[PDB]
Amino acid sequence: GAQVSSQKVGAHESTINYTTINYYRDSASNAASKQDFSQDPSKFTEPIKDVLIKTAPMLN
Amino acid sequence: GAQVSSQKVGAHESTINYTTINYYRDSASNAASKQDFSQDPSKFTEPIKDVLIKTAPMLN
Amino acid sequence: EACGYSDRVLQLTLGNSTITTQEAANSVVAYGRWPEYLRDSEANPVDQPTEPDVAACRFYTLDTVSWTKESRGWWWKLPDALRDMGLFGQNMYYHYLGRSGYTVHVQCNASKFHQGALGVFAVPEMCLAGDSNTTTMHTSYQNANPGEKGGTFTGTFTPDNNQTSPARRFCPVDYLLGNGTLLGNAFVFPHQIINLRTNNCATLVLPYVNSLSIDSMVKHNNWGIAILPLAPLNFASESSPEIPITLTIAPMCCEFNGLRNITLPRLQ
Amino acid sequence: EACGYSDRVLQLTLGNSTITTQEAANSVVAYGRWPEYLRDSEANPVDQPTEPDVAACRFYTLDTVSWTKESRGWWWKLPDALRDMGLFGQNMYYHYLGRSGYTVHVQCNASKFHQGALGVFAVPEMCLAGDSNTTTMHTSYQNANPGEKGGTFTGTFTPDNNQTSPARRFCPVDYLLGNGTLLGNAFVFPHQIINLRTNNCATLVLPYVNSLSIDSMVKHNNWGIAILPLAPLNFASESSPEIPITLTIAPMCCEFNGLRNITLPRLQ
Amino acid sequence: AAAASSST
Amino acid sequence: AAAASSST
Amino acid sequence: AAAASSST
Amino acid sequence: AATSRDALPNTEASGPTHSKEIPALTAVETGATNPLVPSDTVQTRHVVQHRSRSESSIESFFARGACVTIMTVDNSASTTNKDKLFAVWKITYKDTVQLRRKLEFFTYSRFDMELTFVVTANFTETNNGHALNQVYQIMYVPPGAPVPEKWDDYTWQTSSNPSIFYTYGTAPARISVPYVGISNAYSHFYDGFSKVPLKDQSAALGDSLYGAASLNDFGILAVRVVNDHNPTKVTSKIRVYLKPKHIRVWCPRPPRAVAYYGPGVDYKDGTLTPLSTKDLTTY
Amino acid sequence: AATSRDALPNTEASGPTHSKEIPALTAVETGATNPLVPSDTVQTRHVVQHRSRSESSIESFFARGACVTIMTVDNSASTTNKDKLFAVWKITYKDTVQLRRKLEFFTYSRFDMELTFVVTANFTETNNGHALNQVYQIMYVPPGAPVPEKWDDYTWQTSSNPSIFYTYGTAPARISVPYVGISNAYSHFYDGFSKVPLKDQSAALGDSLYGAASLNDFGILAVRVVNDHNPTKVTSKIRVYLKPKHIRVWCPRPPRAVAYYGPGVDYKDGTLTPLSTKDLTTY
Ligand SMILES: CCCCCCCCCCCCC/C=C\[C@H](O)[C@H](N)CO
Ligand SMILES: CCCCCCCCCCCCC/C=C\[C@H](O)[C@H](N)CO
Ligand SMILES: *C(=O)CCCCCCCCCCCCC
Ligand SMILES: *C(=O)CCCCCCCCCCCCC
Repeated sequence: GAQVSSQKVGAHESTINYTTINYYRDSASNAASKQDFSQDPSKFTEPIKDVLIKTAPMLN
Repeated sequence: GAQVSSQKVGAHESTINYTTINYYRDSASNAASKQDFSQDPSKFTEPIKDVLIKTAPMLN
Repeated sequence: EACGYSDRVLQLTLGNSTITTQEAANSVVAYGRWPEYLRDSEANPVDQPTEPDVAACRFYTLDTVSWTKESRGWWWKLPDALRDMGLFGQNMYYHYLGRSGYTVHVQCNASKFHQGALGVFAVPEMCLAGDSNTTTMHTSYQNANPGEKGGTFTGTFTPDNNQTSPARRFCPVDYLLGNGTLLGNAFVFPHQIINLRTNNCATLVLPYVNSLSIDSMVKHNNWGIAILPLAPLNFASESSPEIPITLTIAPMCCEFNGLRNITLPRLQ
Repeated sequence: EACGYSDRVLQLTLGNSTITTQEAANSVVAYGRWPEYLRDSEANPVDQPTEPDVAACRFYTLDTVSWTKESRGWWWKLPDALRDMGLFGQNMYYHYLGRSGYTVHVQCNASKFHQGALGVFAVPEMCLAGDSNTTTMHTSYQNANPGEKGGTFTGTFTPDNNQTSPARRFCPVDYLLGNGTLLGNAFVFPHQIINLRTNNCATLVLPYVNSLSIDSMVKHNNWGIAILPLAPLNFASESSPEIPITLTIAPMCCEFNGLRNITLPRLQ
Repeated sequence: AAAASSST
Repeated sequence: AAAASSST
Repeated sequence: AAAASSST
Repeated sequence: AATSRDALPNTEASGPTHSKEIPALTAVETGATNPLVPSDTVQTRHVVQHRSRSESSIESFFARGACVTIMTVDNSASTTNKDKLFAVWKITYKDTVQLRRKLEFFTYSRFDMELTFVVTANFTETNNGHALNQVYQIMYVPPGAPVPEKWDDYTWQTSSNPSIFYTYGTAPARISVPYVGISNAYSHFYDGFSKVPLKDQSAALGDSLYGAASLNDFGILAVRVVNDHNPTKVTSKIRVYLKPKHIRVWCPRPPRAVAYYGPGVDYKDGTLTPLSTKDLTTY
Repeated sequence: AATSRDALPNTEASGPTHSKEIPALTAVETGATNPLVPSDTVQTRHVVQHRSRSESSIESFFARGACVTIMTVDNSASTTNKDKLFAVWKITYKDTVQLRRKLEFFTYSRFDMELTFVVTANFTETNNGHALNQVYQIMYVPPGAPVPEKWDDYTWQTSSNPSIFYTYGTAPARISVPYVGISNAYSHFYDGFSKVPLKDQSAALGDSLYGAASLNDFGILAVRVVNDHNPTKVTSKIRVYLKPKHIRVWCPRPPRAVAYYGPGVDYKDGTLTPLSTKDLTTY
């Protein structure tokens, strides 16, 4: 049940890995993986009904 | 995810190995591997534009 | 569009009501989510919902307010501002639970020689600050729910002091969005600006937002509409200019659960 | 353009500088030739040229002048007007030879209730007439090169008479384009008109023009920019209206030859 | 073991 | 396991 | 694993 | 597929422009933010970008234990007017201000919770007596369960409530808790009441606090010293550190700009002028 | 491909010579060092070389925890003129001399950092009172964050700053830190200023320290005793040990030959004669 992932290596001394094993049945006990996803800001930065083209007039 | 390497054996009692496992996600947490490379001193000992041949006159 | 069409000219139709505008600055869909009905996967109350459709999902116009050089701003809460609006309000008070989205259309025209800019903000869970410095979280239900007439911002926090018989009402200072945060950052909320040289309306399409799939509409307001003068009204040279602001709002994809006798709230 | 784009709205970017305009009357490319670097077939000085690129080929704004009911017109010479402009002027004085093209952007806005029309002319070899009737071709280098501030047209030829110690300067009569030819025909030169009801800017792209591939920039001006009021400024009813004119110019594809110590010209 | 050890 | 255990 | 575990 | 630690976009080289495309001009009235990049308004060179937004992800922003409360208990002899002191704390993130401010950048949140307990003790009198090592009991009393009235009453049996028995001097105690909300997310803000005032019924009955939902959200922590009291008096403090793990957040809000004043959004007089003097044309 | 622990080159057998090749003669003016080996100037036998440079690699040279500072804190009763003592230290490797000298064999460096903390305490008075086991809090305050003013003010909540809660008598505390420089390498030496004195602007404004870059490089460590004070006074010291792991270095320098005098290269009078008497023709 071991889970192997790679570290994004900062200052160097192939890819380096680390190993994780979950000891508990409840997922709340698990540490945070930090393997997170990014999204694009559109829903906040451009919530407009008509798609905007930046080179064209915002208002036409 | 275990990493197996060999020890350069000093005083003896086949090759002997040791085992490493990284427990943390951040590479900064990792121990030092000591598996380091050597380079040649040229850039400091002979920084001259024209390559030197030791048996010939340094100045000609 | 070579065949005519434009960003500034819109027609909105919901039910027996149509809105036209020739000077819009596009439309905003909050968080990019269009209103929708409750999905089975997210459903919670097991009874057959009431869905009023055209009878309630139409445009209701509230009382026109007036913008002047001294205006500090206005606010409203949803669904509260619509509580007495036709068959929407009735379906609202007959049921324990309800959910709704809204098309908010703010109307304010003037002239090529006027100037000024209104910030129109749709705030999720717009909790406002009270008038008391001796007790907290104490604004009364009656004071918190102005209904259609809404409330207003003030430029000055002035603490209710009659301790014996307290005002028990909000005291929302404009530069703090009435909630202790700076107005300059309210743009992280879904919004539009009515800048008199550019446009005469603001249109916001608001989804149902909450931490629950459906809730008590009588107990809880999902959205706050805040309108504040980002740049003050000014005209020609008149020291006392005035122009009207009209709010028209339409419930969207609204549904209700838990039918019983009508709720008769003490609102005074 | 059905997706928005127009003749009147432009954005120009050169180096770290961007110009926007919402009321242009297109752009002019003199003699239909875009600025370019010197070709090997036409090259003459054999040394490796200096090419300053973004450091010198950017927009420099000169001093804003003011247009009134009594203005008769203004003139400038290139490269002279840019002689003190940042790294362009420095590269200019360190080298014996240099060549450059230019984007000239003349700026003059007003209002829907003003009127007037400026003729903007780019004249190749704009030799102007002197103030003397007792000797010719005698305007001094200092008087001929005003630098950035430029010079002006007069409506009247008035001859310098102090024979003992002569003014030694130009005396450019407006209806004669300061050179003995009628202003009405200056339209054979690359030009644009800033007519206040139509546009607020003039944009001209000027190639390097000369009878040589490269020349002394300190000794010789390739282009003259002449701005004259074709139709006088007028507003509402004010007897003394005024509006600003700003000149912004960018060297284009400029290159220099013959590096040495800096030229320190006697300019007074 | 093959399956278990999942790897990412 | 084969892959995982890298060896040097 | 096969290799890794050496045995004696 | 883009991960929090992927490198950001490269800058692309861009040259001179003379056209009708107008990136720089826009109209913010629309409610949108102009998505411009440097190559839109200046001449850019090409740059291979290495920086990433790894540390500003929502998890990474909150991945810290933060102090939410200090509980005081002691171990003295219970006597007719004063009793041995056990402590009771209503679980919340609003007794302190730092994490509260961070969570309130958002309207709603979802997370598992990690609670870490730091326990410190000392001698309160210029005595000389001693005390043997103390064991502390941290009992979770969920809303509805019998709250303890005495350091030693029957409730501390904990047949069903979760308790931690902590030994002094050992590593700080730690447990995890799932997302326990009766909603699909925690509400940092609730614009409403828990009661509808009904005309027909008297006002006093219809009433309730503004912005408060269930009177007792998550129950309480009750801490005691299990040891019988020493002749010498020892006071102990329990600091609670909270960390949101596996967190999700919705609907961003402007941060709190003026001092917190109570569990709600209320602000107190004389705390409302945060910004300082700085003239329009002064760098 | 040659590794730090590979054996060095074998000596090869070489015999008599009578030729025009002149290994021994050279010209150091060129800036080069004559790459000679013994078989160039004497008759050598063959030797199979076993020695290696394993221990003098850059990692191996620095693979030691070194003391960079001693911090003093205590746990006494805060009283109107004197307060309970917490400590503040600006992180640096220059408060001590040994590791500083080793790092300064080089102009620039890159490394992850391992900090180990040794904590010792004692009784300051000829009392007899006691103290229960102490817990220490080591908070990292990065440049910009609120520095603590009191052993117990709000800053110790550490909602975002990293803190270590150390229990006395347990194994020394230890954490790791990545390469945190705002440059691509740390600069052991900076030949410049952080400010350009501008003619047009007054001199007092243009000024700054020679060789100093950001006034506050890496922020500070703030240590406190979490326990409320005992009647008896206990003083504690925190020794910090620093070890550069995964290190890289560039541009070698001659080692410091005279006593350090401040954070820069400055030397003080009367410390400038390191070498000792020894005559030219005396073995
Ligand atoms: C033995 C130790 C057991 C500790 C058990 C703790 C369980 C209760 C968890 C508390 C949940 C609090 C979450 C924070 C607050 C809510 O977000 C807001 N009031 C909004 O709903
Ligand atoms: C809870 C403990 C956290 C400790 C966090 C320490 C982070 C800061 C690391 C300090 C980095 C110092 C590196 C040394 C100095 C620089 O090399 C020189 N001044 C040159 O740039
Ligand atoms: C998947 O986990 C198969 C491999 C197991 C490897 C050894 C696990 C180390 C001890 C784990 C015990 C779990 C404790 C609850
Ligand atoms: C690769 O690692 C697969 C084999 C795993 C072997 C057992 C690992 C021993 C326990 C490691 C747990 C990791 C702790 C973060």
